[PDB]
Amino acid sequence: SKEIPTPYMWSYQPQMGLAAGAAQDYSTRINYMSAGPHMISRVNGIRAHRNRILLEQAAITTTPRNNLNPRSWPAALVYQESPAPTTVVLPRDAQAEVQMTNSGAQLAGGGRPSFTPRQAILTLQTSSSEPRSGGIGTLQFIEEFVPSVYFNPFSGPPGHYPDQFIPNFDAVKDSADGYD
Amino acid sequence: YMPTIKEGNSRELMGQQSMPNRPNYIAFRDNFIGLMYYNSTGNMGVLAGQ
Amino acid sequence: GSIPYLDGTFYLNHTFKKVAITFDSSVSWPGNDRLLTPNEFEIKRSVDGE
Repeated sequence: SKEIPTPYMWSYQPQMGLAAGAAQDYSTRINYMSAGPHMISRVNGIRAHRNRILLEQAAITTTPRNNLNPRSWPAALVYQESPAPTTVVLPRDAQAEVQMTNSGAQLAGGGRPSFTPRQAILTLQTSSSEPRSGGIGTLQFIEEFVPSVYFNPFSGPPGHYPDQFIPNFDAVKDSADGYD
Repeated sequence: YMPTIKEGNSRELMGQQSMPNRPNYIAFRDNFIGLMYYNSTGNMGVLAGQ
Repeated sequence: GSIPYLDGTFYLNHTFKKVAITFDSSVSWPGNDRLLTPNEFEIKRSVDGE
């Protein structure tokens, strides 16, 4: 329980884009209250081999950060859409059609004109004006927030205890939220 | 005021008294409410690209 | 009588209108615009206009 704990699995909130709070993986537990030492020892080696994978998965995939579940992810640490620039082939020459029309020709329908060899091409930035920060998506909640294997739980001075497992806890208030 | 239940002209039907009917304004609703089915799953409108 | 909970003699399947499965209180399942009705599993319709 302290040596081989149950991992705290994180609850996502798709609206705020943050983790709600982590509770232990109670719903994937395996029942060896009817097993003996030939099989309790084999299941406890699977509880511990899983916890080695989750520490290995967090060392590969989770972003190194001080506060677990921060409230505003920076724009450099959030996956952002960076598309290719949009290449716009402009259909009509503007000042070559105000000279045909002033000369008396009625243009209708629609190089693309037979009376103009000129062709304008415009290249526009597709991405946003400012990079987005504040909340991670679903796919970055999968990469980060690997379930926390919390060895020897709640034994270190308080304040070092993980309060960001709790779904009521504001980090910048250091208090649990209420109904008002 | 009908003085007499009987049908046919009589002296008592000179005392019957007239009252105008009530004014009833029948029109389309404000901003044309009720012409267009909104918020019905069985009559939901479509804007789609062909 | 027969106990449909135990013997599999189910007979109230026809009394279902729609099913709506939403994970994590806002993400609908299967999501991703999979069905012609986007946010739920409509099983039957009494009024079929479309």
